[PDB]
Amino acid sequence: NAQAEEFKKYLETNGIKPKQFHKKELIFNQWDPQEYCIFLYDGITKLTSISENGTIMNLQYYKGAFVIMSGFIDTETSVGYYNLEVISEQATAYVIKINELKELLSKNLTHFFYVFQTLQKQVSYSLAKFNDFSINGKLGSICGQLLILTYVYGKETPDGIKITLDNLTMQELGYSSAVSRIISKLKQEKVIVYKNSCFYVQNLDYLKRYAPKLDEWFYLACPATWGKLN
Amino acid sequence: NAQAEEFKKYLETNGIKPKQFHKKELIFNQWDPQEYCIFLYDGITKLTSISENGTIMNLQYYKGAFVIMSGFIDTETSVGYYNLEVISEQATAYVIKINELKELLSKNLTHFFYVFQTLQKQVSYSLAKFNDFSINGKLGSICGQLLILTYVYGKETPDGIKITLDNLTMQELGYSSGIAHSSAVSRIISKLKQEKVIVYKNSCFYVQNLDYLKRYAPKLDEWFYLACPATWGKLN
Ligand SMILES: C[NH+](C)c1c(Cc2cccc3ccccc23)cc(=O)n2c1SC[C@@H]2C(=O)O
Ligand SMILES: C[NH+](C)c1c(Cc2cccc3ccccc23)cc(=O)n2c1SC[C@H]2C(=O)O
Ligand SMILES: C[NH+](C)c1c(Cc2cccc3ccccc23)cc(=O)n2c1SC[C@H]2C(=O)O
Repeated sequence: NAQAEEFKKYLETNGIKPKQFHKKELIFNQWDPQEYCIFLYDGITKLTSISENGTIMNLQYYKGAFVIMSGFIDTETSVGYYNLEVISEQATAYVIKINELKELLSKNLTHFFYVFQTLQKQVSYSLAKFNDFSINGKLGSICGQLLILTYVYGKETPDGIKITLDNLTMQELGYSSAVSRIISKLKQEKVIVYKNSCFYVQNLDYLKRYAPKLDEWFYLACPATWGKLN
Repeated sequence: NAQAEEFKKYLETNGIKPKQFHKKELIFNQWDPQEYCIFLYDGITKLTSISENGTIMNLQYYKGAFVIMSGFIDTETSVGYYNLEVISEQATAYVIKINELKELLSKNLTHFFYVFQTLQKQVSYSLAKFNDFSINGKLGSICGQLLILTYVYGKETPDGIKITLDNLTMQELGYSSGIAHSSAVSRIISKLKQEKVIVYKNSCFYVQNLDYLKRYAPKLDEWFYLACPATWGKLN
């Protein structure tokens, strides 16, 4: 991603320095009264919300390079009480106070447009995800998530599509009752298979059949990556 | 909405005239190759997508003032295949081509931030709605939409909180006796009816207990307080 490297070098040249985070660590939390703009350069993270009773809830996965903002760019107040947890072994992120961003982007429109499109990709991602759930319920969601993992971390192999994620990260993503009924169909219809410490997805058309709008979304958002396995 | 007004005259100054749309008109369709930035200034609209079977899907409702963009501002490629239909009897929207938008935002960054914020509000809206659904399922979704409709179109009258919205508009949002409902949905609205949530009085819709809606949709209430605090403070 060229636009991300240009943004990376733009932050370093403006004083903001990278920071390393390890698994289970929170780049920001739902109680911090200071809102930030996170430029997750590398690593996989997880947006969570904790109910006042202690319930944990996952709300979105992010991978670098990408931007995650916990405050509004103008009012600088919270967009919502969330945490950003690192899910992978480690991750690199440029923490930026929400106030320092308005200047960093006011001095450069190319990077301003770059941050803008990250939001648009979330909006269009959400609409596609709400669509596939409206048609296939939880089946469309599960298939949707697998579909994206296959496009991003899948490599063509003579025996399926090798998901290049360590088994620990795969388990952190979800690998009850109706869920048991779903994953059984996936293991039955030759969708996903576990072979020699590696995950392989073979019936990709099954994932596309039940997550259609998400397949469209990834085609228009990451066309280069989409064409590799299509 | 101050930023909306400021953004309106700014568009008119640069030669962008308002355009009127009637109910059932499409501000744009999925097959239009031109990417747009719809600045809906007044009215109500829905974003729709067509499935393979041909079944239309309601994905999102919009009200002015608000922004809806069909192309990525950087690559200028489409974000998806959507239609934008009018729901109210009339609607005012400033249609702007993707290229002409970058020229406008590059001149004045104040409006860039306004549009930037509108997307942020939409991003956190979905996360909150999904959060309420994960906690309360369909019940959270129903109370969520009713909660927002109350904060936006609700006026605290002696007879409760009146939802200032035409009956035919409410009918287009799925609020009318005789609509095709699911068994589970039927039992939810039945309880909402019994416990006085939405009532049909003087042919107008009122909201008796606001606490019930707030209880089973807390994340949307949290969202609306952070996104639209001025409107949230009215009924609190
Ligand atoms: C909110 N949305 C992005 C969404 C959806 C779509 C969705 C489902 C049900 C109700 C919704 C209401 C509003 C907006 C989106 C909704 C599904 C999903 O599984 N996940 C998400 S976030 C992460 C989670 C997932 O991938 O499992
Ligand atoms: C933030 N969302 C919208 C997202 C995702 C989410 C996602 C879905 C399913 C599995 C994931 C695993 C790790 C990280 C994110 C995941 C993916 C994605 O590729 N992009 C995006 S934005 C564009 C694209 C990208 O990272 O380039
Ligand atoms: C675009 N969404 C996120 C939305 C909506 C949509 C909406 C939700 C629930 C019921 C509706 C009924 C009619 C039209 C739109 C609805 C409303 C809203 O006020 N805001 C937003 S963003 C913040 C706020 C606003 O316009 O100020």
